[PDB]
Parts: sequence; structure tokens; C-alpha cells
Amino acid sequence: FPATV
Amino acid sequence: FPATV
Amino acid sequence: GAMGSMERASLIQKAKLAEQAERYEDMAAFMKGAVEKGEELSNEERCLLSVAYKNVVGGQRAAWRVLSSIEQKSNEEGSEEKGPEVREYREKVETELQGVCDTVLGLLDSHLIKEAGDAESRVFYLKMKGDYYRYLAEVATGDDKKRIIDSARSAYQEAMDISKKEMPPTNPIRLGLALNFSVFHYEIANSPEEAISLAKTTFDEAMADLHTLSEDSYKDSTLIMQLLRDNLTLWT
Amino acid sequence: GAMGSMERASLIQKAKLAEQAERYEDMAAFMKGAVEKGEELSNEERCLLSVAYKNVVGGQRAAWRVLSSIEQKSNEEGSEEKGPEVREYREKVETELQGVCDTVLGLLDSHLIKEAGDAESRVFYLKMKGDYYRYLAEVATGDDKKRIIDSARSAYQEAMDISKKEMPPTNPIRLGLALNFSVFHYEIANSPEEAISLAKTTFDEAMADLHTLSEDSYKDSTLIMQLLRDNLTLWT
Ligand SMILES: *SCCNC(=O)C(C)(C)Oc1ccc(Br)c(OC)c1
Ligand SMILES: *SCCNC(=O)C(C)(C)Oc1ccc(Br)c(OC)c1
Ligand SMILES: [Mg+2]
Ligand SMILES: [Mg+2]
Ligand SMILES: [Mg+2]
Ligand SMILES: [Mg+2]
Ligand SMILES: [Mg+2]
Ligand SMILES: [Mg+2]
Repeated sequence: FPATV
Repeated sequence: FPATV
Repeated sequence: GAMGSMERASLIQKAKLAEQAERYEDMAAFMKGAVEKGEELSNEERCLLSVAYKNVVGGQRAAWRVLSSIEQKSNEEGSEEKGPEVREYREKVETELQGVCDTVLGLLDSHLIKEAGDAESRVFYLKMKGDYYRYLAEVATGDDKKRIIDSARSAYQEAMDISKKEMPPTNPIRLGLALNFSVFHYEIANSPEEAISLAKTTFDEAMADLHTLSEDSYKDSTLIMQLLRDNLTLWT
Repeated sequence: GAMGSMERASLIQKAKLAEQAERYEDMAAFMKGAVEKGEELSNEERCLLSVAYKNVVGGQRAAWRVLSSIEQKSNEEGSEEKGPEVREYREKVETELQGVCDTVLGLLDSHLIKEAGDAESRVFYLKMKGDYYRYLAEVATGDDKKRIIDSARSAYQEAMDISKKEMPPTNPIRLGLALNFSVFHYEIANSPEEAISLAKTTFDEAMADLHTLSEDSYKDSTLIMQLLRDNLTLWT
């Protein structure tokens, strides 16, 4: 999965 | 801590 | 509220303890109680709220993905019928996840967003609103799916518009919003080109502003810039 | 029971799904429902029950230790008074932990142990009884502490007596029981010499029996033997 904050 | 199972 | 009898300050203190003990469900419950006192949240308190729920829903999302993958494999050709249990349990986890998202969205709507006037608060709450609608969209399959996606988009878009007018391009909240809205485009909206464009322009405009920052601010901004770069590398 | 309307087989299936998704609270609830159907458990089902609760209580123990350490530091000289919150929250986690232990002990007493006649079932349930009284002893500070410790001791001792008569010295359940009873001696009963003696004799008597085993049994037994060795290395 891509990075999120 | 020591090992337990 | 089960937290109605506890002092606001005590709820905040216990949220911090719960974080140290990795008790994120408790942390979230304490922060919900704090929000429900009705006062605005400080920057640190907004961070506590977001960390607590991000960890709770993040665990639910991971579990939902495991179960959804098992359910998909069970529906392939040559798979032995195992009954309704996988679907039922995936649905149980999904309903809990939706409940958490609805709780967060409810706190934002009653009444965190409407009292948030500074950019640092308002952008952060609108980013959260986009995030939790995004998590609802991840599991949506029904007749409201388009509206759920559009709700995420609209919240992110309002946050972006404010962030571009009111924050420097290196502001970590502006960066994190862009990171997550870019992921929305790629994973939810079927818009990988928009996702890539947004991440690239955000990264480049932040790079050009780093020269204005102290060493500590530079560390904060470059941390999120690296996440944008990581996603660009994944997507190209 | 909230699980009263679900088929036994469905509860077992969902416990396995919950394990795959790392949802140990759900796993434990499904296995509690399965036990409450009233039928005896198979070896695999006993493993599901023990894994679910070991993970739930293990997380509670870790959180209790974090909070107890903070509480101890707050009570040192020169520490600024922070109010009742740390104690309150430690007490909250402690009470939940005690509730889980009481639930497991209740399943063992009603009626898993009394129907367990084979050594592999009876020793495993009595080991669990010792373990959950041990977890109660870890947090006990009151007038029943000695009785709680003695309850753990008595359950472990009955399991040991059966295991020595009915199982070979390499049986993994015999080994795991000895491992945990040795930890009880060291950490709970203030008996490090007994702990060391038990671990050493168990290890040595297992070593001497490995020659009788298949490759797969050898792997199973040596895994637990290495844990005994790890504790001996820690303690000497
Ligand atoms: S708010 C919690 C503290 N912050 C963080 O954990 C990190 C990831 C270091 O910083 C940021 C930066 C920007 C944003 Br929008 C967030 O949102 C949680 C976190
Ligand atoms: S019962 C769960 C499956 N078993 C295990 O996870 C390991 C640790 C490999 O094996 C053993 C061996 C002996 C005992 Br008493 C246990 O108790 C859980 C586990
Ligand atoms: Mg007050
Ligand atoms: Mg559903
Ligand atoms: Mg644009
Ligand atoms: Mg039936
Ligand atoms: Mg107590
Ligand atoms: Mg002896």
C-alpha cells in the first residue's frame, strides 16, 4: 500500500 | 522477561 | 458519554498514557470524551485524536483486507464451498470499521470543523474528514459509493484550497494533506495521473521552500516529502 | 452467551479466520462460545482457545507493566504530583486483565477440566489454569495474594504429576508445562533454585529421549527445549 499520514 | 508458552 | 464524568485534563492525560501503553482503543475513547467536552482542541490534542483513531481504524483496515482476500479466493473457480462464515465475519469487521469512521466523522461535524478558524486546525480536521470518508469508500460497494467518494473528495479539496492560500508549501499539515489526497486519487478515484501530478508538484514546491526553515522544521518537512517520493517511486 | 445462536463449527471456523486477521479478542470470543456449547475440545481446538486468550492477556500484561512502571516512577522522591490518573488507568487495565483471567478460569472450571480424561487434554487445561492464576498473581497485592499463588502452584503441580506418569519426557505439552512452572517458581514464588533445577532436569531428560522421535517430533520437542535453555541462560 502507498504511504499516508 | 523469561520465555513461556 | 461514559467519559462525561471525567475531567477534560484527566482524559488528555490518560490518552497520553494509553498511547505509551499502545492501548489505542482506550486512547480513542479518552479523546472522544475530551472532544465531547465542547472546547476546541490544541495542536497537541488534535494529534492525540488523530493518532488514536488512525491506529484503531488502521488495524480494522488491515483485518478487513485479510478477510476480503480470503473471501475473494473462496469465490474463485474450483474452490470448495465453505458456507456463509467468511462473508459474515468480513461483514462484522466491516461494520465495526464503518462505526469507527462514523464516530470520527460525527466528532468532526459536531462540532470541531465549524469552530476551527485557523488554517492549522481547519486543514487538519478537513484532512481527517477526507481520510475517514476514504476509509468508508474502501469498503463501499453499494448505491451510495459515489456519494461517499465525493464526500472524501470535497473535504480534501476544501482543505487543499485553504492550505494553498494560508500555509507555506513546506508546512507538514499541507504536505500530509497532499500526500493523502494523492493516495485518494490513485486508490479511490481511479485517477493515477492526478495522484502523480499532485505528489510531484507538492514535493517540488516544498523543496524550493526548504531554504527558509530552521533545522528542526527542515526535519519535519523532509520527513513527509520522503513519503511523497516513496509513493512516486511506487507509481512510476 | 452472545455466541449462543452460532453453530459450533462456525465458531471454530471464525476463530481460525480471526487468528489469520490477528483479531485475538474476536478469536477469544468465538472460542468461548465454542467451549460453551458443552462438548469436549479436540487438540486443535484446545490450541485455538489457548492462542486466543494468550494473545489477549499478553497484550494486557504488557500494557499493565508499562503503566505500573510509570506509576512507580511517579511515586519516587522528587516526582511532581500528577493526580490519581496513572493509578486509575493502571487499575482500569488491571481490572480488565483480571476479568479475562476469570473468564478463562471459569471455562476451565465449567466444565473443561472435569471432563478431560486423557493426559494431553488434562495436562494442557491444568497448565492453563496455572498460567491464568499466575497472571492474577502478577497483579495481586492484597490479602488473597498467597491463595492466588497457591492456586497456580496447585494446578501446575497436578499437571506435572500427570505429565510425568503419562507422557514421555519429550512430549511438547510436558515440556511447555515445565517451562511455565519453572517461570512460576522464578518470578512468582521467589524460588529461583527450584526454577533452575526444574528447567535443567526437564531439558536433560528430554535430550535423552530425542533418539526415539521422528524428524517432525524432534523439531517440536527441540523448539521447547531451546526455550528452557534460553531461560537457564538468563538465570545463570
Ligand atoms: S499529529 C501526530 C504527530 N505527527 C506525526 O506523527 C508525523 C507523521 C511525524 O507528522 C505529521 C505531519 C503532518 C500530518 Br497532516 C500528520 O497527520 C497525522 C502528521
Ligand atoms: S497450542 C498452539 C500451537 N503450539 C504452539 O504454538 C507451540 C509453541 C509451537 O507449541 C506448544 C507446545 C507446548 C505447549 Br504446552 C503449547 O502451549 C500453547 C504450545
Ligand atoms: Mg472540568
Ligand atoms: Mg456491509
Ligand atoms: Mg490542482
Ligand atoms: Mg449445532
Ligand atoms: Mg486492583
Ligand atoms: Mg519435583
